[PDB]
Amino acid sequence: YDMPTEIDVRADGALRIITLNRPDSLNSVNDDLHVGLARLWQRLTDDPTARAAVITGAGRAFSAGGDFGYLKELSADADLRAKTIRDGREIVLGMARCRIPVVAAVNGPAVGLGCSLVALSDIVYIAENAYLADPHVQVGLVAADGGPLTWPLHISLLLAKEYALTGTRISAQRAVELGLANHVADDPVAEAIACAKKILELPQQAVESTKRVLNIHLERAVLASLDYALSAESQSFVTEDFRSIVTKL
Amino acid sequence: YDMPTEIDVRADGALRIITLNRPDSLNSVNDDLHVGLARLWQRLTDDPTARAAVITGAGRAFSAGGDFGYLKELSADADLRAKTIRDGREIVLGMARCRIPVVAAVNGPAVGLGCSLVALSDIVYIAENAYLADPHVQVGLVAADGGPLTWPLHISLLLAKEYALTGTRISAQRAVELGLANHVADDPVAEAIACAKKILELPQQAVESTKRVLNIHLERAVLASLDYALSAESQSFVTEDFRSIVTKLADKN
Amino acid sequence: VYDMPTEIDVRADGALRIITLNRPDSLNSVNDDLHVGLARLWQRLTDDPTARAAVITGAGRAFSAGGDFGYLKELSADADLRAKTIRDGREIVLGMARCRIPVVAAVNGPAVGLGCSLVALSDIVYIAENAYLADPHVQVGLVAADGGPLTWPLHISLLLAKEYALTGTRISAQRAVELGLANHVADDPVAEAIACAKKILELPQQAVESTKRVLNIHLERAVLASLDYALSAESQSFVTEDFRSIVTKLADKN
Amino acid sequence: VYDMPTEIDVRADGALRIITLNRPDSLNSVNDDLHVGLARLWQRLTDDPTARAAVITGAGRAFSAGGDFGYLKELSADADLRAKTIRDGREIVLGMARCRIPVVAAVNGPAVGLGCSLVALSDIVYIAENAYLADPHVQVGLVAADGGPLTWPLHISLLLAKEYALTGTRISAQRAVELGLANHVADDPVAEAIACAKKILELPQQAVESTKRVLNIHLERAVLASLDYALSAESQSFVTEDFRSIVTKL
Amino acid sequence: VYDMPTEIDVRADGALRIITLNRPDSLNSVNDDLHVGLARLWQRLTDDPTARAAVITGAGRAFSAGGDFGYLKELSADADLRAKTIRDGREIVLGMARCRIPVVAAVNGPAVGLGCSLVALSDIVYIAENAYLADPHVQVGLVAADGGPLTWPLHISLLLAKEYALTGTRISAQRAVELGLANHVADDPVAEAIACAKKILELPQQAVESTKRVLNIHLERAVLASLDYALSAESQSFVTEDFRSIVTKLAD
Amino acid sequence: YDMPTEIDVRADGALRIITLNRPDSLNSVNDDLHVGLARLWQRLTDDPTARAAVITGAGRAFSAGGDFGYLKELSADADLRAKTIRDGREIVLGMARCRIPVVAAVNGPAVGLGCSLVALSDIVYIAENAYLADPHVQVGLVAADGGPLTWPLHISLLLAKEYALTGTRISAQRAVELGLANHVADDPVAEAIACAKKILELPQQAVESTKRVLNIHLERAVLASLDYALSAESQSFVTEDFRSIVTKL
Ligand SMILES: [Ca+2]
Ligand SMILES: [Ca+2]
Ligand SMILES: [Ca+2]
Ligand SMILES: [Ca+2]
Ligand SMILES: [Ca+2]
Ligand SMILES: [Ca+2]
Ligand SMILES: [Ca+2]
Ligand SMILES: [Ca+2]
Ligand SMILES: [Cl-]
Ligand SMILES: [Cl-]
Repeated sequence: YDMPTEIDVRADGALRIITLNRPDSLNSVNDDLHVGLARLWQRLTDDPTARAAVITGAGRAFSAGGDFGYLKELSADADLRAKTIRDGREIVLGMARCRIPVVAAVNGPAVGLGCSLVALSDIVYIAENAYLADPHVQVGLVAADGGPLTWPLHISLLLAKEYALTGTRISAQRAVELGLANHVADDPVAEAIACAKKILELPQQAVESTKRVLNIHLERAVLASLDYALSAESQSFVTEDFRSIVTKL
Repeated sequence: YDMPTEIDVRADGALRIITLNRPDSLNSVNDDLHVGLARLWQRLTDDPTARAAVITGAGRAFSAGGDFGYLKELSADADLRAKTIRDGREIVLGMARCRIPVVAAVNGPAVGLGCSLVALSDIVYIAENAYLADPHVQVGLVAADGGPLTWPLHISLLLAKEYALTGTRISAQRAVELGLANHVADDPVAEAIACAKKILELPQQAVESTKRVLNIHLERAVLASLDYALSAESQSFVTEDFRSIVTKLADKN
Repeated sequence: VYDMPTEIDVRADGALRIITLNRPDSLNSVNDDLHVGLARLWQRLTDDPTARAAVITGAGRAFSAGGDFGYLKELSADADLRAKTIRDGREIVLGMARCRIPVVAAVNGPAVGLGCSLVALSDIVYIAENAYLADPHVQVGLVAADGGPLTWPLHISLLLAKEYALTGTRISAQRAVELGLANHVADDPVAEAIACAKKILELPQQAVESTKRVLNIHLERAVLASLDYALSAESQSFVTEDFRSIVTKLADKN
Repeated sequence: VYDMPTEIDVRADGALRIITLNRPDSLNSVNDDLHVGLARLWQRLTDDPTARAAVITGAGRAFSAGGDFGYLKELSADADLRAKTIRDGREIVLGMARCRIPVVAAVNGPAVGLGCSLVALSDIVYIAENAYLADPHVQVGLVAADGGPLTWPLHISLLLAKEYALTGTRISAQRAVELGLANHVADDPVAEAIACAKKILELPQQAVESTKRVLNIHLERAVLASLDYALSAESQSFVTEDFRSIVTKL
Repeated sequence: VYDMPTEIDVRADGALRIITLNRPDSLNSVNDDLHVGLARLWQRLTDDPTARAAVITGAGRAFSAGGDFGYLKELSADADLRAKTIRDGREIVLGMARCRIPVVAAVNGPAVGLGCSLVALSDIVYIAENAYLADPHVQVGLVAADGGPLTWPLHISLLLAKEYALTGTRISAQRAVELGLANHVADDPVAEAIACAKKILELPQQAVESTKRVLNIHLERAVLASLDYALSAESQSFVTEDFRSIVTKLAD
Repeated sequence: YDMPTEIDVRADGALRIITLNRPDSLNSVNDDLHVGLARLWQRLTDDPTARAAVITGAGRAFSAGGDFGYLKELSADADLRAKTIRDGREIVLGMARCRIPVVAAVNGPAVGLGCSLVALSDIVYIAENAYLADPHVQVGLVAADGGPLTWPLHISLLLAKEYALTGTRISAQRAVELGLANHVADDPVAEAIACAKKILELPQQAVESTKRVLNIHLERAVLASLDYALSAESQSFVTEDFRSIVTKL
C-alpha cells in the first residue's frame, strides 16, 4: 500500500492486518504515521483482493495519542498544520466511506487519535486492562480527530460531553457496557482475526451494502460538524494555552 | 381493513389487535402477509374509531422471517421484486408516520422483518425466552426491511453494525438492557393490551402529537438511507450468492 | 447583573455562575417570570466574558415541579400570553443549545416537565439519591414540547423515550445514571456539580468552548427538526377541552 | 376508477392516466370529497403496475380556484374535520412527493391555493397563455401550508417565494416560465402535456422512475423539514377570529 | 431607541419600525458599536408585541459600505474583540433568521459586505436604480462569513454564488432582480418598502408570522450547516498576514 | 499526477490545466479516462503547489459522454460494473471536496458525465455553439453521474426534472440564462485561464475557505441521494432495456 515504517499492513488471503508500528514510543502519532492513515483507507477500498481489515497496535499500546515532538512542530509550522488538517479530514472520511469491514483489536491504551480510530471501526475487541480516553481538551486542543465527533452515535450525549470535556478513562468493561466496544477479549488480536475471517465467508454484496446502510448515519453526523471541528483545532494549535502545555511535556 | 387471512385484526373498542397469522409457518412472510402489512398502517391512521394498537404473532413465534418459497420466487420474478420493494417501503414509511401508538407483544422469535416491526413500534413487551434477530446478511441479503436501518435510533451504532453483520440472536433480557425492548413479560400480549389500554384513557391530541414529535427523528433516519437500502436488497435478490443460499433453503424435497 | 427576576437567583463565584430556580414554596414551579428569565439567561451568559461555566439547581426540596397551575390555566385562556410563551419556549431550548459555557446540573430533588428538559439540555448532570426525572405533559393533556422528549433521543433509546414520554413514568437517580439521562448520583449534587464546574474552569478556554460546540451541533440539528412543530402542537393543546378540563381541576385551590 | 369520488375523474389510455379535477361549476374549488380523493390517489397510482404516467388538469375554465368557502367555514367550526383535513393534506404532499409515476400538469386556467400546490408538486408543467398561479392563504388569514410556498423554494429564489406567499401575487403564464414555476406556455396545455407524457412512456421505465426519485429526494427533504409545523400552524388559522371573520363574508 | 447606539436609528410608525444605519459620513460602514446594535436588535424586535413589521435602510448615499477600516485593523490585533465580533456575527445571522416580524429592505445605495448580507437575510428587497450589491470579503483577505454567500444559495444558482463570492463583482439593481437577490427595482425604494410593509401590517398577524417561519426553516437549515465553520474561518482570516497587510494599507 | 494518457494535466505556476484527451472519439468516456478522473481530485487537493484548475476537452467537444464499447462491457461484466461505481462516486465526492477552485471551459458538447463535471465546477465558461445534455434516461440509465443530481442547486427542480427525463439539449445562452453556466465566451479556454489566473492572485485562505462554505451545500445534496443514485444506475446496467439499446449502438 506504499505505507511508511510506522504502519505495517500484512496480507492473509482477503484479510489485511494493520499494525500501528512505533512500539518503543507506544504508537504515538507522528507526521509519517498520520499521512499513512490518511492514504490507507481509499487504497483498501480500491483493492478488490482486500475484503476485510483488522487494526491493532504493536507492543503495549494501541496508540497513546500525539507525539510530543510532532505536536510542538504543529504549533510553529503553518504549512505542517495545514497538511495535518487535510489528512485528519481524510482519516475520518476515509474510514467513514471505507468499503470493507474494519475490526479493531485494542491491545492497549487507545488515546486521542487512537480512540477515534476505534470509534470509526465496525467491531471492537478490547483487552481487560486497556482503556479508551481522549485527552485533547486537557492538553489545550479541540477534540476534532474523530472520537467525541463520533461518540454520540455510540453513547448518550451527556456521556460523550463529560468524557470529551474531562478526559475520563473508559475501561474495557465500561466501554463494552457503553457500546464503545463490542467484547472484552483476553487475546483481542486473535479474537479480531477470527471475527474478520468469519465475516469473510459471508456474501460480499450483502456485507458491503449493509455497512454502507449503517455508515450513512455516521457520515451525516461527520459532514455536520467536521469542518468546524478541524478549523477550531487548527486555531487551538496556535494558542498560548496549547504552546505552553506542549512545551513542558 | 380488508386484510388477508394472514393478518388478523380484532377491534376492542378503540383498540386494534394485530395478529400475524400463519402460525404453522412461524408466521413467516409470504406475499399476502407482506402486502397486508404495507396497507395496514395507513388504514389505521384513517380510521378515527382506532386510537391504539397491539401487534403480536399467532402460535409460538412473532415471525420467523421470509418464507423460503417467497424468497426464491423473488430471485426469479422482476415484477414481484419491484412490488416487494414498493411494499417494503410502505411498511417502514407507514409505521413511521402511523397516527396511533403501536405496542408490540413479542411472543417468541422476531426474525428479519419481524424484528424490523419491533424496531418501528412505540413500546415493546417481550417474552422471557423470545429473541430478536436479523439474519439477512447470513442468507445473502442486504438488511433493508427496517431493523438495522433503524437500530441506531435505539442502540450504539457499533452494536448495530455487529448484530446486522453476524445475525446474533438478541435475548429478551439483552434487548431490554439495550433499549431494543421495554419490558420482559410472563404474558407479553396481556401486558401490551393493558399498556395500550392505559394510553387510551389519556388525552388523544397529546398522545398523537407527541408520537409525531419523536418519530420525526425516525423519519429523518429512514429518509437518509431507505432508498439506497431498498435498491441494494433489490440487487441482493439477483446475486449468485443469494440464489445458491436460497435454492438450498427452499429445497424441501 | 443579568436582569433576572426573583424567581431566578444567579450568583457569581469568580468565573462560575450558580443558577438557582427560586420559588421554593411552589417547589420551583414554572410561572411566567421564571419562564421569561430562563428564555433570556443563556444569551446573557454567552455575552458575559467574565462568565466561563455555570451550575443550575433548585432552591428547597425540588429541582422544579414543572408548570404552575395558575399559569397553565391562564395559558388556556390568553392567546397573546400563549404566543409569547411559545416564543420564549424556543429561546430556552435554542439558548441552551447555543450557550458558550458548560452548564452542569445539580438535580437536588424532582425535575419534572420543563425541569427535566433543562436537565436534558445541560452538559454534565449530577443527581441526588432520592431525586427523579419525569415528564407528565401527556397525562395532563399537553404535548411534551418543552425540550425533554424533544432531546431524550440523543441520550437514550427512542423506544424508551417514547415510553417515558407517553406514560410519564418516574426515572429514579439510579435509573437515570444507568440510562445516560444523568452522569452521576451524588449524596450532595450541588457540591459535586460546583467542583466539576470549577475543575473545568481550570482547563484551556478555547478547547472547552469549541468542544461543547462540536458536540451540541448534533443537539441543534435534532432540535431544529421538530421544535417548531412541537411548540405549535403544544399551543394547540392549551386550548383543548381535555386540557381546559384537567387544568381547571388542578388550578382549583379554593 | 381507483374508487375516486365524482369530484375527481381518472381516465386510462394505455399506461397513461388522465386526472381531471371535476367541479367546473365551482371552478374546481376544493371541498372535502375532492380533498380526500387527492389524498388517496397517488399511492393507488404508485401501486398500479399498469399505470406508468399521469397528466393532471381541471375541468372547464379553472385548474382549481382553491378553497371552497363552504368547506372552509365548516372547517372553522368542527375540530374533527380539521384533524382529518390536516391528515389528508399531509398525504397529498407526501403522496405526490413519493409517487412512482411521472405527473405532468396541464394548467388550463387559474391554479389557486391548493391547485397551485399541485402544480409545484408535479414533475413537468404546461400552462395556458391566460392562466396564472397565486397563493391567497395569508390574505384570507391562513398559513400557506398545503404544498405551494412550502415547495416554491425548490423552484425559485426564497426572496420571491416569501413575497408571493405573503402578498398573494398572481404569477402569469410567461412569468411562471421565466421563474421556473412552469416549463412551457402552451396553447393547448392539456394536449401538449398528453404528448409529453406519451413521450416519457416510450422511455425505459426503470431509468425514468429512478431518475424521478433521485430529484425528488431533494423535494422530500425540504418537506420533511417544514410540513408538520406548517400543517399545525394552518390548523390554528382555521380557528382564529381573523379567519372566521374573513370566511364568513366570502 | 431599543437601546441602540447612535449608529442605528429606530423610528416607530404605529406597528412599524424603520431601522436606519446611521453613519452617513462613513457611508454607514460597520464599526463595533453598529455591529453590537445589529446583534441585539432582532431579539428585541421579536420581543416587542407592539412591533409587527420593519423596514431597513441606510442614511445618506449608501445602505452600507461594509466594514470600517479602522475597525478591521483592531480586529487584526485584539483577540478579545475578535471572539466578541464572532459571537455577535452569529447573532445578527441567527437573529435575522429567527426574527418574528417581516423585514423589508430598502437598498438606497451600495450594500457591500455585511450590508449585502442584511439584504440576503431580509424577506422582501427593494433596491434603487443606481444601487448595487457586492461582497469583496475575499479581495480583502477575509472569508465571506457574515451571511451573504452563506445565504446566497437560497436565492440564486450555486455557480453564480461562487462567481460573485470569489470575484467580489458588483451586482447592479437590474441584475439583482433578474437573479433573485432583490424583489423590485424602485425609483424611491424607502417609499416602496414602507408601503409594502404597511400592506403587510393590514394582513392577519398569525398568518404572516407563521408563513415567515415556514419558509425560513430552509434558511435556518442552510445556516446551521455552515455558519460555525464559516465564522471560525473568518476568525482565522483576521490573524493572517494577507489580511493584516491589506487592511493596514487601507487604513493609512 | 500518474494520470493516464486520456487525461492531460499541464502546470503553469500554481495553475493546473485539465484537458480531457480522446479527441478522435469526442473525449467520450472509457474505463481509463474514468479511473483517471476518479483519482485526480484528491491529488490536486494534496499538491500544495496547485492552487487552481481549469478543465476542458481536446478537439471539438468537451465530452460526448459514455464510450459505447465501454458501456456494452459494463452490461456484461460484474466486477467492471462494481469498480466503475466506486470510481463514479470518487469523481463526485472528489470534485465536491476539492480544495482548489475549478473553472470549466466548455469548448463544445458536454454530454452525460461531461455536464456532470461542468455542474461540479465552480465557475463555467461556455462557447457560443456548445450545449449541455444528459441523455442517460433515453439510453436506459438512471442519471447518476452527478448531473441531474447537482442541477437543483443551480436551477429550478422543475427544469432539472424536464432536462433529466427528456435529455433536452441546453444551449449555451439558455445555460447562462438559468445559471448552469457563468458566461458565453468567444474562446472559453482563454477566458477560463484568465479567470483562474485572476483568482490565484487573491488571498488563498479566503479563497479556499469560501469555496468550502459554499460546497457544503453541494455535499449535503450529494450525500442525500448519491448512494441510491449509483445503486440504481448499477441495476440499469443489467436491464434488457439498456442491453438492447447499448448493443444496437
Ligand atoms: Ca487532534
Ligand atoms: Ca394467502
Ligand atoms: Ca393471495
Ligand atoms: Ca428483507
Ligand atoms: Ca410544556
Ligand atoms: Ca390551505
Ligand atoms: Ca466579515
Ligand atoms: Ca452514468
Ligand atoms: Cl480469505
Ligand atoms: Cl439534514
